[PDB]
Amino acid sequence: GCCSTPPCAVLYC
Repeated sequence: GCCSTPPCAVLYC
């Protein structure tokens, strides 16, 4: 998931 990963969670997940 792109939510549980900091680099992508900066976007908005």
